Amino acid sequence: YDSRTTIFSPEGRLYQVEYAMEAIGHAGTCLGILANDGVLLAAERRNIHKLLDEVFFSEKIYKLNEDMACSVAGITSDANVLTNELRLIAQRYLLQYQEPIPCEQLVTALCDIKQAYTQFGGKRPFGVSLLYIGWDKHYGFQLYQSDPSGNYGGWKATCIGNNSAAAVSMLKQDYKEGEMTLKSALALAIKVLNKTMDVSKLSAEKVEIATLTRENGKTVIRVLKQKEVEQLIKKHEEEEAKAEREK
Amino acid sequence: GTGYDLSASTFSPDGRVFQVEYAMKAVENSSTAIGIRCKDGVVFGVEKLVLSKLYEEGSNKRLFNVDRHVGMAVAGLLADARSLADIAREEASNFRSNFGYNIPLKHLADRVAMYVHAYTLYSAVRPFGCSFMLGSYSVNDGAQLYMIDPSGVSYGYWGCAIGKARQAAKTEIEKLQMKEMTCRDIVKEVAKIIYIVHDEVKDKAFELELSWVGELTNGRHEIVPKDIREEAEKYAKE
Amino acid sequence: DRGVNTFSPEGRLFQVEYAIEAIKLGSTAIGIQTSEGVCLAVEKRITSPLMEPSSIEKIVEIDAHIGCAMSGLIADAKTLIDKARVETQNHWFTYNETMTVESVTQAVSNLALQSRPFGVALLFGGVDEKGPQLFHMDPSGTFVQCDARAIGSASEGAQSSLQEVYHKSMTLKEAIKSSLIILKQVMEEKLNATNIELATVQPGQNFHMFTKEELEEVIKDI
Amino acid sequence: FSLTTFSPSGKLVQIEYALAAVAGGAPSVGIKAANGVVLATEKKQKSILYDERSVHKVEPITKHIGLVYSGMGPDYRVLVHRARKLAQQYYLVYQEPIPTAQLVQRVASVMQEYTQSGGVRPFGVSLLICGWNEGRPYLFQSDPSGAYFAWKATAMGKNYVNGKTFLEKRYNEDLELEDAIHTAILTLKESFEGQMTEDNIEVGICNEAGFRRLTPTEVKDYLAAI
Amino acid sequence: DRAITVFSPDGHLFQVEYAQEAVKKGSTAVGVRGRDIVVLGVEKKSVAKLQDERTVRKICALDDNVCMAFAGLTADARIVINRARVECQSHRLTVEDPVTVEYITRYIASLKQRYTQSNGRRPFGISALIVGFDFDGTPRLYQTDPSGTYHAWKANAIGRGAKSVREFLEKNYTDEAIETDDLTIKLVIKALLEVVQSGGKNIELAVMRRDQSLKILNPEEIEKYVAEIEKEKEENE
Amino acid sequence: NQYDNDVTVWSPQGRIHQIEYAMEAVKQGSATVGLKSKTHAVLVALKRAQSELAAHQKKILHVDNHIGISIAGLTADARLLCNFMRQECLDSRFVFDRPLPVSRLVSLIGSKTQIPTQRYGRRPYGVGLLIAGYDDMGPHIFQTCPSANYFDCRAMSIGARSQSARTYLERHMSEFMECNLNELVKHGLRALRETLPAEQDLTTKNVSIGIVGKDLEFTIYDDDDVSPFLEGLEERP
Amino acid sequence: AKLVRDAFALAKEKAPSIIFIDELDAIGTKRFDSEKAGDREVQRTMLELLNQLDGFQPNTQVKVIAATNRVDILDPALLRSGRLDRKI
Amino acid sequence: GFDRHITIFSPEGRLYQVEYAFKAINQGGLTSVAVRGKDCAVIVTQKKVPDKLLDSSTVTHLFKITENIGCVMTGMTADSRSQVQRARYEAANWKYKYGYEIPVDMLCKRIADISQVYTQNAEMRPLGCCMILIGIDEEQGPQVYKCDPAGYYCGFKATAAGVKQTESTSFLEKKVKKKFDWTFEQTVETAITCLSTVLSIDFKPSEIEVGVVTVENPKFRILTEAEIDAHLVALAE
Repeated sequence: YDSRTTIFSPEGRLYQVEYAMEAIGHAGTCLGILANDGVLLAAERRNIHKLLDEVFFSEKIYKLNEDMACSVAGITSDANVLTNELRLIAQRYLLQYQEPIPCEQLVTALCDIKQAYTQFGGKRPFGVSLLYIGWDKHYGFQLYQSDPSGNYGGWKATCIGNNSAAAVSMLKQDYKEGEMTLKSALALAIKVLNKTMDVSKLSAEKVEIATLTRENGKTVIRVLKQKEVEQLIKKHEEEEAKAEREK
Repeated sequence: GTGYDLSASTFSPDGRVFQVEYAMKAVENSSTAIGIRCKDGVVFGVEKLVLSKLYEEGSNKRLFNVDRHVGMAVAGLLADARSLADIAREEASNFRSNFGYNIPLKHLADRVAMYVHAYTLYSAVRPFGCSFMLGSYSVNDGAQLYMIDPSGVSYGYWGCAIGKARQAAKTEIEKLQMKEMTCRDIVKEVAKIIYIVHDEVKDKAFELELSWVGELTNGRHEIVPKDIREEAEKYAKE
Repeated sequence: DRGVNTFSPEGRLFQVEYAIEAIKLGSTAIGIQTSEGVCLAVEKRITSPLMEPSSIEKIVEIDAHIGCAMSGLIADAKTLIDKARVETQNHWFTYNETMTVESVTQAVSNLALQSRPFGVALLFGGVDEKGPQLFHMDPSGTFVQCDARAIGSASEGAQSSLQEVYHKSMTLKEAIKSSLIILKQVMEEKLNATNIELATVQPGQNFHMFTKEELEEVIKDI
Repeated sequence: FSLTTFSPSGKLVQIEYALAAVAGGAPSVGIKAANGVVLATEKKQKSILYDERSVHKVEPITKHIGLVYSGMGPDYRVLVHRARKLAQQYYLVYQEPIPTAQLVQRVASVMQEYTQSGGVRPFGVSLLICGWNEGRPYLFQSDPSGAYFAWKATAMGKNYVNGKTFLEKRYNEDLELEDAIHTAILTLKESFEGQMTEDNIEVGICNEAGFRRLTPTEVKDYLAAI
Repeated sequence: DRAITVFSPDGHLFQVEYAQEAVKKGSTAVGVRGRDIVVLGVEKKSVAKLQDERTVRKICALDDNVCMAFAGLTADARIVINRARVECQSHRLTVEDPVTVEYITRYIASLKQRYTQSNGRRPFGISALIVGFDFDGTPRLYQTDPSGTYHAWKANAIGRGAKSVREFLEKNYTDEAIETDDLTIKLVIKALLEVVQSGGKNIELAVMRRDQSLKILNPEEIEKYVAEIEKEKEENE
Repeated sequence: NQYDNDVTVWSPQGRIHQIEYAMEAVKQGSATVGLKSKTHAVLVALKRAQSELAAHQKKILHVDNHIGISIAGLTADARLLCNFMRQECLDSRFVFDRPLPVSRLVSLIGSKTQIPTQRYGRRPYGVGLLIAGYDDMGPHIFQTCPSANYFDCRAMSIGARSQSARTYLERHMSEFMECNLNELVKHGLRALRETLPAEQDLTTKNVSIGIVGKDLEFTIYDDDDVSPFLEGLEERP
Repeated sequence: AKLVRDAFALAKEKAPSIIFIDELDAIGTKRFDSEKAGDREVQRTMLELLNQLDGFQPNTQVKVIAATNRVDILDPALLRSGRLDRKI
Repeated sequence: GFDRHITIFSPEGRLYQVEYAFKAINQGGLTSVAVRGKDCAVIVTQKKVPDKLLDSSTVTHLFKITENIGCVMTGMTADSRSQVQRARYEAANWKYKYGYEIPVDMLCKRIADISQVYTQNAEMRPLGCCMILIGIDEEQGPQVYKCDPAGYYCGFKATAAGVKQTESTSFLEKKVKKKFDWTFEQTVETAITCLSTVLSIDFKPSEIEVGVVTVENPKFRILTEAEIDAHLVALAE
């Protein structure tokens, strides 16, 4: 049973919000893995119809600030406005304090706006959940996952896609903190994306990945282009071939 | 029916607004009225049910004075009728304040009809349950008489009737030969027609509210002197 | 029907016949207006010993010469009592005198229904130029002067008992004992000092708490 | 409520009905060629009483932005008026950039008042946008609820499925010159029932020089030898 | 039938009732007085290997002398803390004396009552509870029901398993067992420890020592206090 | 019945049903009569009592020195109408220093109450008003129904079982202009006494009198003030 | 329709009878057609009563007496000179 | 449901409310014919006058929006008058904001935009009146346009609206397919014979009202009884 958004259940559940958050699992696939000296995002390109041109240069990964970037996994209509509002909040903080906005503060502001949307008025909840990777002066590299319920969480290896359970299980099985580096994080991300995507030998076009790294007193958010992605794919394929044949 | 006659904003499957089709029923159920354009003026007349003798002399009269030269004879739901009469008074006052002189009857009727259409267009507000005649006279424009349905538009009428028995009154109205008869005999004849319309056959005793406008009153729409029009009522009785 | 504004088909709009029957879920409260003063007795009905008895209060002094006893949703009673305090202070500030309890009750009744209607009944009691007075205000924005009123879950039985135990020429000393014996009859447990609150109204005294656990001198006689 | 709404568990039912409505029946094909973009549509007026030079299906939003659309034309008029106002406001704010293709992505993005603020009833028109003031052409589609898709060749009519199939089988391709309008007309021919003429077919072209709605003379010239 | 913020035929307010039953979904929360220290714990048991435990934030401070804990919806609770913290800073701006625990609890209850009022606003399905030392020495605990009300409690016991833990507290809420700070802490433990497994490190305790800052007990010291509780349990055959 | 749910909707058979239900609000109320004379207007209202301990409530509200009203029905949106009429009369005093004529005030009330009968979400003012006033044309008695259709009346009564009072007034309305003040008040008392069942009878505590005259400003008489009028009752219950 | 037939059949078989049909307003609507109820299935029985009113025209037996409160709730079908004509 | 009750998209992918409004135009019992010619554009509609107590002077369905543009209305008269007033306001506002007179196509576009706003949202409803507006335009010759309750503004040469609009459109399609331009005798005669073949009454020169806009003579001439009688005599010769 569902009604106008601002309701409860006889048990006391927000079943509209729960339904929206479960629907977020349906469609879209993004995952974020945090490692030392670099935190990266991996996104699954859903539609690879040959009739596109890929001129927007990014569909899932969005650059929201100099020191952070996000990746939505919900309906694009709310995703666009949420990204615009997030950039506006970050730049408003930059104007007010003359300092890059800490990632936790930005995520709290966004989840506050989502909680307001699901709290008062006859307005639909924002059916979109997005990850965030970023760097700050206080906590360094950080990763956060926010759901449409407005209850964000500070993660270090998570997925938000369709097979998010399988992806997070694969991460948990093959995640090693401390020892993890940027290259090993890339390898793990490509491996888990190959696991969650049924078609083996994933093409560089169907996968979009972005890595945030800390240069000399400056944060560089580089989206890995086709050649680098397929070189990573080739290295992963060599590793798989060696592992399979050595038995 | 069912789900289509719930709000005025909902069109019927055939393309009709049933809310106004039901608002017209209130006018059809309420007491009747008559207004005749005499040769040099317009004469009104309305019978009013004295539902109980506890009431004083004729009150909540169906006749109203919306402007100096303009009068309104209304039938239907009387409270919304009085509200619409207040609206018409405000419109006439505003027009006099802005453009000076006196508001022409055609323009006043058009504006009040547009206001009524605005009320019947939306959903939150409901169509007015009243139909009225606006009658006025001037030397320049002669005598005019416009009748507004609860949702329709003003139409020029030589002689019109609205309320419980519209057809019965209109038959004798068309029987009467207007356009050459002075307003005095027209007062007598409107009283005669109203008494021809049934008053006590199935209802209580009725009072005769008759209005005047014309060169004999140099405009200045006023209620006819009832003391001297009681004999017109007597002639109507015969 | 269900609309908070639509009238019932028979005689009187609903969703306010529902709001008035919110003292039924509320706790019992009884007040007596005598020539000596006004006696306001309520039950705290503590659910667990860990909760501080001082926290649960159903009688709050609107001003030095007005006391109010709530019965229903304490949340809504907080707002109503705050508005009563604000109105009383505004009247005193404007006219440099003590606002009459009838006027305060009238203002609170005006604010009662103006938002879903408040579901609390108030027993205002205080001294004025017209002697001590007591007023019963009800959730449906209606106030009535009363001499000995009962309100709460068992308002019927308490009011019936008060109808025959009250007489027009009583004092505070008899009023408090009558209210306490009635309360003990209505409630489930006994009238322990930690469970029963009492408020006194005097022409020459401000309305204070009833002796604060030294009021056993009144319950031992019970 | 007063916005884009009616989203049950895992669905956008109202949006899906809007997408069923925009299925329409006007193909309005679009092709992004190397030199520019061609937006061609079908004007199949009922009887000969209606006129073809009176109303148009292709509207130049600004100097080099052209627009073609789908079902619910009255909604499309308001949408194109809003797009013209938004592009004009952007050009006034950022004065004199000659903004067409550095604006085509931007104007497509600002097509969020188009649907993200639906207006109780969402718009029932999907529109294709062309711009070429960047040294490169652009073809974008905005649907009744989504956003920019950045197409290279697509159709939005009753036979949009087979139209898109024809576009891909005929190899919209990348080396095709500006005169891919022949392929666009052929794609319309598949979703056309009649002997298409100059007034029956309306097409606008947007090259690096600008946008221009082809007059019936050139439309008939291209339709000749087909 | 009807489940909106209107009076039902039998009375009550069913949407408010549903919000009040929503606290059950959440976590336990216990806390006690003692005139020497207020200590409150939550005992969260859900931490995956990939989530950072810093940002759970089940207990938060308001004005370095007032702290609150979660029971129910986390997003609503966080909005409540943000608004309440803003109001504490306002009541520090005006009325220069620091905020009192009763004042901030009253503000939180008033906000909850305001949101329960009118149909537009969802009735803030969170049950908060606030401890802290007032300006005049006395430490106090108030517990706020989601609807509109607050109550000064010696023990709060709000959340899942609230009934059993509250019964345990009211059974042996000995002031002689309160006495010392360590006695107070060990009384909060073995009471919150009773809820669910509480085996390794599930307890998440908090400490407010008079005028000290909000002290969050270190896990090793928590295990030490658990061992002391076990020692007290021993020698009792 | 669908068409009876809301005020805005119109019944297919004709007049709308919500306003017809609104007139039942005045029907479900304590009886009150009001009659004119040559020089005075008198209102006799039945002060309905909840219980013997509680007072008999308040009726015959005060508006101005020359205008007084008697309510019957929904008391909630009746003090609102009283405030509106008081404000309009005081506005008239403030603008042109003259007592607002009763007819204009009643027209204002009708116009004000007409709008809720057409605006969605606004219930009609289900209050019956018996306005007594003394303008320059002698005393006036007006009845205002929730249908916003006021009436002028020589003598009208509204309330529960008010039909008997209406019949008595109609049968005795011929001898109303030429009556002394006490005689007219006794006529009204006999009319109201005929409303209640035979068990009930007129008492000083359950009746209220409102008299306005040429030289007598509006005054609300009760028990001690009513006793001189209550004498010579000619009691035939 | 079947009930009214055998009622007329029973009346014809048993003397010149008196067919006393009550609630004629319930039987016949005033044709005030709304989709709430269009008198669709009761128009079935109404015209059935109509065609049995002329069954006893010869020998002029079995009279029809229809009792109601408001005659206005009937369409000009039963108010026919050979049909129900004496409205009292 | 409510797909067919409010202005919302149907599950099948249609909009039923405007589909009902278009039939509402058919409701009312009237027809109109618009014919564009070589140099002029004429519009004629029947004047259904029941009983002569009405004023045939003002029962018209054609009006002057500005000095050069004239409309004819088909459908409910109240919405027709409202849209005529809106069109006059738009023409005046355009002349105030822009010096030159408003082109007929632009006026039709603005009216259609207003109607599209009406079919948008849900608070209001579309106006059940179809307006055919004509006017001489420089560098364009005569121009005729139709704005519908949906918002689709188009139509040219020969266009008709009303109950029997399909038959009139078919006959006018036959006439325009016959390749011969109509002068300022043939256009009027073509319109008259079209409307006469649609409704065969021989059209006594009192039941129709024709509006004409030529190029050498601008302005919306509402031709009098003599002119229509002369045209009818010339046609029936």
